[PDB]
Amino acid sequence: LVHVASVEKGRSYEDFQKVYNAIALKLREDDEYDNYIGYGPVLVRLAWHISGTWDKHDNTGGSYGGTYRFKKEFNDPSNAGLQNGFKFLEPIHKEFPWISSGDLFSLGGVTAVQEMQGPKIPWRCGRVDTPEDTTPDNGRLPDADKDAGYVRTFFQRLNMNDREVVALMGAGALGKTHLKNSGYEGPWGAANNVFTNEFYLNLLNEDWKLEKNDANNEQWDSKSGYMMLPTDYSLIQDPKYLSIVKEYANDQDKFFKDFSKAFEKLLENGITFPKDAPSPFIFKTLEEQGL
Ligand code: HEM
Repeated sequence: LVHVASVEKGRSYEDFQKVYNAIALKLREDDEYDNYIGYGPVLVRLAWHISGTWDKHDNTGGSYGGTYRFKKEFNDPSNAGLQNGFKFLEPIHKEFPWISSGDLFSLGGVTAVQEMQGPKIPWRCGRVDTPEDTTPDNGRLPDADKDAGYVRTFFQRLNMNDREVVALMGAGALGKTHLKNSGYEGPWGAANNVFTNEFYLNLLNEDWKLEKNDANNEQWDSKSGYMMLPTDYSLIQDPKYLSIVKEYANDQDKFFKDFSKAFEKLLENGITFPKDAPSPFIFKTLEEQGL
C-alpha cells in the first residue's frame, strides 16, 4: 500500500507559514476554552489520534488520507472530545481550502506544541485526501487501563521503540482528562498549557494513590491534585521505561529533542516522500515573528 506525498499545487513555505500563523493567532484569541486552558492540548491530541491509527504491517491508517473527516473515524469512541479540535480548525480550512485535511490536522499539532513553548517540530506537506472507504475501523488507538507490556506491544505496531514511547507520552504534560470524555478526570501537572517535562518529574516525585473515579475507573491520584492513567503509571513500573523517565526528568533539552524526532516520525508514518520533495519546514512562532 503506497502513499506518495504530493505538494499542494504551487504552494511553498510561505503558504504553509500563513496557515501556521492563522492557527497560532486563533489559539491566542480563543483562550477561554476548557477553563482557560485553550485549544492547544486538544490540537496535539487530534494530530496524534489521526496518526495513531497507522498499522506498519499493511500501511493502513496514519495521517496521509485525512479520514478523521469521515463519520466512521470521527465517531470512534476513543476520539471522544476531539470534535472541539475539529471545529476549531474548520474556519481555517475554509480560509485556506487548498490545504489537505491530513496536512491541516498534523500542522495543527505542530503549531500547538511550538506555540505552547515546546520544541520546533520540522513538518512536511503533501498528505493527500483519500476516499471514505479508506477510513480505518474503530479500535486501533490504545486503552488506558492496561500495563507496560500492553503499552510496549501496542506501540510496536507504530514502529515506536521504548525511548520513543516514553518521549511521546510525556507530551509536555498538556491539557487534562475529562470524565465525560474518557471516564478519567484531572490533569497530569500544574502547567497544562505550557510544554514541559513536568510529567516525568511529577511521576517520580508525587505521592500517588490508586483510587476509583466517578466513572468507576481506577486512576492514580496525588495529593497535589494531579492524576496518572494506569498506562502512565506503568512507565515507572517497567525497569526499561523507568530509566528513560529518569533521564527525561533530569534533562529538559534531551527530552525536547527526543520528542521532536518522535512526533515528526509519528506524523510521517506511512508516507512516501519523493527525493525531489522539499525539505521539511521549520515554522517560526508568532513570538519569533513579533506578531
Ligand atoms: C498509551 C497511550 C495513551 C493513552 C492510553 C492515552 C489516553 C488518554 C486519555 C484517557 C485522555 C483523556 C481524553 C479526555 O478525557 O478528554 C488523553 C488525553 C490527551 N492525550 Fe493521550 N493517551 C496516550 C498517548 C498520547 C500521546 C502519545 C499523546 C500525544 C503526543 C497524547 C496526547 C494527549 C493530550 C494532549 C491529551 C489532553 C487533551 C485535552 O486536554 O483535551 N496522548 N489521553
